[PDB]
Amino acid sequence: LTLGNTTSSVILTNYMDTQYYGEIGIGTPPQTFKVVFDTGSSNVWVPSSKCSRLYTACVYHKLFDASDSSSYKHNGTELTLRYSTGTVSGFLSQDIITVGGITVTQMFGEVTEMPALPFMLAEFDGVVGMGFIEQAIGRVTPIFDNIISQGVLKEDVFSFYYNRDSQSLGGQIVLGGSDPQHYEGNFHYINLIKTGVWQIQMKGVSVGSSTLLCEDGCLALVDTGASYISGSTSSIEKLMEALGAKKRLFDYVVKCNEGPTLPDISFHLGGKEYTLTSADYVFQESYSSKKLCTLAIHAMDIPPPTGPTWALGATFIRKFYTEFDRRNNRIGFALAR
Ligand SMILES: Cc1ccc(S(=O)(=O)N[C@H]2CNC[C@@H](C(=O)NCC(c3ccccc3)c3ccccc3)C2)cc1
Ligand SMILES: *[C@@H]1O[C@H](CO)[C@@H](O)[C@H](O)[C@H]1NC(C)=O
Repeated sequence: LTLGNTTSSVILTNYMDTQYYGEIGIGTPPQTFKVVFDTGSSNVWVPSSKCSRLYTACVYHKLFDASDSSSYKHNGTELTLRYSTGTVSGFLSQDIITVGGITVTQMFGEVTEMPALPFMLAEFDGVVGMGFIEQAIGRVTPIFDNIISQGVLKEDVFSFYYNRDSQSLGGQIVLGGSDPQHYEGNFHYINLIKTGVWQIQMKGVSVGSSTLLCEDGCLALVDTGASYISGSTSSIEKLMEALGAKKRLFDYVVKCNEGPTLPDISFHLGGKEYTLTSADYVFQESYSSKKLCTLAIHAMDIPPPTGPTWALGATFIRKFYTEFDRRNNRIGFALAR
């Protein structure tokens, strides 16, 4: 490993507190795409010009055209990428990628099959996987590994800041460090259970004062790509019963008026209790006894080897500025500013 003295930041756009995306440029001249920087995955992908316009999602997103890039290198290896909400398929291509002033030769997937659900709901075009090569489909080197190889970065770390929805900054990713302007106090690190996944041990989940869940220990995937905090269908049923929340098809709700009275939810990670108040987990659109308010906590049965696991997504990261440490295989949390 080579360490330089550079840090690079990417400004993120906050869409509705659920999608946080920045810009990247692919090719010569650059074709720009809005992308989600996802710690839960390791592949880079954008929609392809080769995507049939019978996929409505491709009609609604920016497409990569290799015929317009002078730096494009053909590959063609097929690939399928599975996510929680849906799936995408295409083929591999290589070209130059610009990410916050860093220029890297990157192998990425050109998506030719992108389902309307969920991709018609996405404000972003593609994805930039911030995970490890162990999770990469087709064993493609992830973009951070390629940026590490350049020996420009001050430290072998990257940081996430996700702001609350407002003409302010939507969020920020720092490559090579952290930004002290966005956190308070000190970072408290949790070592990874194993290299290859941004997953840590969780010692318990408490609703109110009582350690209601994850009593004998459980897993926590720190996922920048997930909008919500998620647990198993079982865990979430217990949690929701404790909150007085009723299950809908895609979410759990409470009557808007009962939102500010909901108890604090605590997550025991390392040597600290990471607490969320109802203001941190309820989408408080109104205060009406005649309306229903959604929660930023969802059931999600993540399959093995990764799952069963809880996922600490945007709901968590908004409260806690997150540092992902590749040199020491750990994750640091600090109160976000
Ligand atoms: C069935 C399944 C496969 C994989 C996972 S995982 O937890 O291992 N993978 C997560 C990686 N991070 C993104 C998660 C996700 O699907 N988030 C929804 C989101 C999105 C973000 C990045 C990449 C794909 C999907 C999203 C999609 C469309 C609109 C709004 C948000 C899945 C769980 C369950
Ligand atoms: C695609 O890229 C991988 C990268 O190592 C390489 O092994 C493979 O042979 C490439 N395929 C083609 C057809 O260029």
